[PDB]
Amino acid sequence: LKCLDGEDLNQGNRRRLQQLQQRDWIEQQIREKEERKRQEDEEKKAFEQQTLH
Amino acid sequence: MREIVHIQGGQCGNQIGAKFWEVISDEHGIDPTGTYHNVYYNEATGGRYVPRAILMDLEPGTMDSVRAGPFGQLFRPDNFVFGQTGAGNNWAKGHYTEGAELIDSVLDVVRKEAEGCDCLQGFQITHSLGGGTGSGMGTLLISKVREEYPDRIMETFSVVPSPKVSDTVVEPYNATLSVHQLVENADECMVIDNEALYDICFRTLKLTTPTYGDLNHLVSAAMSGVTCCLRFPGQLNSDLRKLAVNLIPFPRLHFFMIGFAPLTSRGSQQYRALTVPELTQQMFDAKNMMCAADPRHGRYLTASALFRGRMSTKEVDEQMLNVQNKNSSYFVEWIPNNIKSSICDIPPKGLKMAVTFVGNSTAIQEMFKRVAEQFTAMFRRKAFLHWYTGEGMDEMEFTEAESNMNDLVSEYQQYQDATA
Ligand SMILES: Nc1nc2c(ncn2[C@@H]2O[C@H](COP(=O)(O)OP(=O)(O)O)[C@@H](O)[C@H]2O)c(=O)[nH]1
Repeated sequence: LKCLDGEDLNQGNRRRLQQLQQRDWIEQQIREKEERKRQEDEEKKAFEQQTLH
Repeated sequence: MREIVHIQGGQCGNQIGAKFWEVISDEHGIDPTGTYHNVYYNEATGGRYVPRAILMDLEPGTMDSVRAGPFGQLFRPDNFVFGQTGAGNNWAKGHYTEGAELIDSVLDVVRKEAEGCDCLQGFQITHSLGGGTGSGMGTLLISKVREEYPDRIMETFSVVPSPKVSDTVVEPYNATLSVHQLVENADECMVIDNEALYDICFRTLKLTTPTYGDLNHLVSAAMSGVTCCLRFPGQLNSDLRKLAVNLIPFPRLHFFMIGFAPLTSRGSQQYRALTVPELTQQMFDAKNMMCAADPRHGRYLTASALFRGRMSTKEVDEQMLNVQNKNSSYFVEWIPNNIKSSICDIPPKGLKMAVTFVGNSTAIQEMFKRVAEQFTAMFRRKAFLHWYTGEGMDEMEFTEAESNMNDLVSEYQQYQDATA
């Protein structure tokens, strides 16, 4: 009982690793969202061209 | 956000509006096809930019012209509400007879224009005061919409009659009627007059063949500069209301004067330097403004100056304070620092600095004295009245109208004498 591994010694590692993972996922989601938005805009432009014709 | 509905009207209104939308299309880089190559324009399919504006006249003439000239494709044909009977230089004809027959559709389209906005700030008008169509229709529209929209402000870029040689002979009647109307339901009667424009074009641009194109372009430049420090980034921003609050100490005292700077010929352009001292020299000279009231024969209740250009700031304020504390006689005393300033960050197309100088002065009392005098001389003989009574109107209004006119100047002169 002199030492209990139930305390978190490497809290810094947990924190930094979670930060990096969160940044990675945020980047992926930002990219896919921008892609979706641009696709929606191009579809709207397509309907614009159909109506003009 | 903070949009603006432009209301044309009358022949002068239509021409000046065509020129104004031309200047705006120039500044915002819009070619006359309608594409780009929200404060004024509305977006439409395919990136098209349709101007948020409405034209009107009891005659389809000037409408046909502006639809035939350049930038005639911009304005949508739903906003060309136009009657075909004509008004004909009779204010009553365009304010009591045909007013009730077209104002319905005009209010319909103006409502469909305002509700289509999100947060409207104010209105802005371009019309004359003598021509029946312009004065009558425009002031009736202003009455209706101001009794409709109470919180937002008005703006009447109104061309008063020239002093010496009129354009119409029954001008003073329509002038006094329109100025008794607009003094009650409008916040800025920014007056413009042609003879001062002629003097400018002969004295500060050397164009010896002054055509209405150039005069309209000049007033267009002034009109654009009025609000430029809003739709652009700014070191110290402004709007249509910061002016309106730094300008009128009392709601009746809301008849301004306008001035634009700098103005140079082609020859002078190479040599004349462009720094804020000479811009100030220009903007504070008598022969440089657009009003038939010598600013050196009155005073300034207040005067604001919208600058444009990436220039210094301390020198602006220093020159303002110098111009004030030097001619403290030519300014009024009981108010401190009667000169307000503002600065944007983008100069117009073709220059690097620009000053729109607007001023709530008390020199225009000469103009209103002249108009009232012409009214007396043409009324005390019942002249030209059998028209303004055959259209459902008794002389009473006129007298009381003129009566109100008197009170107006009766305040101006008064405040030019108080000292404390
Ligand atoms: N600065 C300027 N003023 C104009 C111009 N055209 C007309 N005006 C004035 O417009 C006034 C005529 O008013 P308006 O109602 O439009 O004429 P109407 O349609 O025949 O009744 C006249 O007093 C003209 O002086 C222009 O092109 N430039």
